[PDB]
Formats: sequence, C-alpha cells, structure tokens
Amino acid sequence: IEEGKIVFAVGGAPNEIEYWKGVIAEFEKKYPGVTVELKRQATDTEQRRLDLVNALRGKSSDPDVFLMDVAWLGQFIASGWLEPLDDYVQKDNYDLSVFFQSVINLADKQGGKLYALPVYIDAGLLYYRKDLLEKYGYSKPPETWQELVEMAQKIQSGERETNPNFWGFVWQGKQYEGLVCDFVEYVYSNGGSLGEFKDGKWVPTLNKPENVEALQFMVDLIHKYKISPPNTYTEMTEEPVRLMFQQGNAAFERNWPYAWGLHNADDSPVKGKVGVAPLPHFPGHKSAATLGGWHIGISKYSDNKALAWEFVKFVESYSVQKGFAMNLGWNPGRVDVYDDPAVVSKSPHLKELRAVFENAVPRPIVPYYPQLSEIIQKYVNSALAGKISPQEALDKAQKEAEELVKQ
Ligand SMILES: OC[C@H]1O[C@H](O[C@H]2O[C@H](CO)[C@@H](O)[C@H](O)[C@H]2O)[C@H](O)[C@@H](O)[C@@H]1O
Ligand SMILES: [Cl-]
Ligand SMILES: [Cl-]
Ligand SMILES: [Cl-]
Ligand SMILES: [Cl-]
Ligand SMILES: [Cl-]
Ligand SMILES: [Pt+2]
Ligand SMILES: [Pt+2]
Ligand SMILES: [Pt+2]
Repeated sequence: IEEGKIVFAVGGAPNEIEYWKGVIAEFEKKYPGVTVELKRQATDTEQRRLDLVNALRGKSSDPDVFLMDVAWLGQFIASGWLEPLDDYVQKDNYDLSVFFQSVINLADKQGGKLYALPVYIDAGLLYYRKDLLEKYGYSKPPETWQELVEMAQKIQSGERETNPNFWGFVWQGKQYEGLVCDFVEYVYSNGGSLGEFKDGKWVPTLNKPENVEALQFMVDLIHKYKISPPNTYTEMTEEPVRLMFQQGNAAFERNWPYAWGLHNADDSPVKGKVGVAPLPHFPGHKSAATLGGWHIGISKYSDNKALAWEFVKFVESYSVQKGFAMNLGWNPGRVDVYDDPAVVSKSPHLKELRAVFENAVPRPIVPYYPQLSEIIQKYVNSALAGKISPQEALDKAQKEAEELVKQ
C-alpha cells in the first residue's frame, strides 16, 4: 500500500456515498492497475472537516484525495495542507476553462495558484408540492416570503384535516453550519448583509436592521405563523428536512440540489409532484441562495499525488459530472453539463434556474470562518428557540465577531 493506491476521503448523504462507490468502481475499471480506497465520512460538514484536519495536522499521508466544503476550503489553503494543482494541469495540458471560473476565482485560488476544483456548486432552492399548490388554487410558486406563508398556511390547514404531521414549510434550523446557510438567504433577500471587506480585511455587520428583521421573520415562521415545526431549531438538518418532505409531510422545503435526486426516486411518494423554484425574497429585494458545494483537492502529504490527480480529473470529467447531475441532481462544477439533454430530462431546473446558481451569495470567505460560523450559529439558533430577541442575538454576535476578526 504505497505504489498505486490512494485513499479518497468523502462523505455526504447516504445515497451520495453509495454513488461514490460506483464512481470509484468506474475509475478502477478505466485504470486497471490502480486502487482507490474509500474512506467514508459523515453528512455533517463539521464532522467531515474534523475528520480531515485531524489526519492532515498529523501530516498523515492516509487521505490522499478528498472533498472540502467551499465554506472551509480557505482554511485548508491557508494552513497549507493542499498540493498546488498547477504542475499537474501544466503537464497534462489540462483545460481549466471547462469549469465555472466564478467559484474558482472565489474559493479555489490563492497567490496565483490553484488548490482545488469544484465537484458541484450548491445553492439554496425552494422545493414545493406542485400537486398541493394546484389543489389549493395556486398556479405558481411564491415570489415573496409573505406569499409563501399565505400558501403554506392554506395548504397546511387543509392537509391537517387528514394529516396532523403536515407542516407548510421545513428548513434547517439546528445549531450547526446549515443554519448559517438558511440565515444568509433570509438576510440577503431582505437587502441585508453579514459584512464587507475594508482594506483587504472582512469587517462584520451582523446586526444591521435588515439582518435583525430577517432573523425575526425566521423566528415567526416557527412561533408566529406556525408553518415550520418546533424541532426546526433542535433537530432539523439536511436529511431530516429532506425526509420529512419526501414523506409527504410538507408543502415547501428549502434544501440543496441533492434533495431533487432523492425526491424523484421511484421509492419516493412525491415523485413527479415536486417543483423547484428560487427561494422567495422580501418585497423590493432579490431572491438569495447561499453558495455551497464541495471541492476536490490533493493532500500535500500524499505519496501518490500523480494517481490522486488522475482521480481528480475523472471526478471532474464530463461523463462523471453528467452522471452527478442526472442521478444525484447536483449542479456540476463543469460548465455546459446542465444543458445536456439527458440532464435536462431528469433535472430541468439546473437549466431553468441557472441564475440561482450563478448568483449564489458566499458566506464570508475567510481562513477563520469555522470560528465565525460558530458565533452566528449560537445566537441565531438561540433566537429561533425564543431564548433571546433577534436584536439582542445579532448585537451579541456582532461583538464576538469583531473580537474574532481582531485575530
Ligand atoms: O450534497 C449535499 C451536501 O450537504 C452538505 O453541504 C451543504 O450544506 C452545508 C451546510 O450544512 C454547506 O456548508 C455546504 O456548502 C452545502 O453544500 C452536507 O454537509 C454534505 O455532506 C452533503 O453532501
Ligand atoms: Cl413562543
Ligand atoms: Cl411553537
Ligand atoms: Cl441514466
Ligand atoms: Cl443522464
Ligand atoms: Cl436517464
Ligand atoms: Pt412557539
Ligand atoms: Pt419525516
Ligand atoms: Pt440518466
């Protein structure tokens, strides 16, 4: 185990992990004298991050190649754990123009060097029960958050006559990274902002009036309009939300592109009855979608960097990317794939909602995001629980963010 072997560390939702196994099989079939060992990780992005930093900080060659959340990729680049890809691109005359340059420019490069490639580009999406909206006299998905609430309540009241577990709108509110993504969408769709850059350094503006107003709406979805379940802030993460909607217990769902792949699975009660649209916005502002996704990189400590690069090229290849979009519903890191007839047949929204993905709002791209996120999670979740007001929460978060930015 030191020649033509490579351990690929990857996680995700259960179905994605199973899909990766198939990808690895296809890779070894195309490259006969090579071995790729799967190092399975969890779904939770923080657990995936920890699994990786623990191996890397110990200069272990074990994980040779792996996926990194666009949210904390900057941390790995800054720490210097990634092997620059420039040399490998150069040697194979590899064409980089086939990837969305915006995400690359934003998160994959530093000091003129490339350290990773986008496997998929996630953006927040609104999933809705087309059949239920039609049933209750609504011809189109909601454009504003207030319209979503209106539809959600009428559908909820009607469905509860026979369904007491039905909720008009499910989303991620647990105290973890996913909550920051949901939060970002409400903030920017109300004209708010988490902060901006000054003199090359990010400066926090967590407690702007627009932000507080946005957080208040989130709190109201649970405690005032009551279209989102109480466990939204205690247990709801990607999968629990995705499962609840697929079970048929929700009219609306906010989730990432992967939910589509599952919702459209023949084992899905909602198959053929799900629509996808941009998330709503508050009047006078534009719809927002948080930028997410996973990028592939090579460990600086790998003893099989050449093989790792071969695997990277395969994962970023047209056919493999096409399979991700058609089977898993992922929005590819490689351009034009969304337009492939096979992809439009199974995941038409990748083409139709092109603007959603291209305009995804990035969380603060800074080496110390993990620590910043922890601050936002605590106060935002506390506010959702009703433990403190939106105002007190963002003001408190503002204080700690400033201290954190002070290095
Ligand atoms: O493909 C679904 C993936 O969802 C996670 O990733 C999204 O959600 C995170 C917050 O929970 C974001 O930070 C990330 O950028 C989004 O892509 C989940 O952590 C992954 O394991 C799933 O594969
Ligand atoms: Cl209450
Ligand atoms: Cl409640
Ligand atoms: Cl197929
Ligand atoms: Cl296909
Ligand atoms: Cl097909
Ligand atoms: Pt309540
Ligand atoms: Pt459920
Ligand atoms: Pt297909």
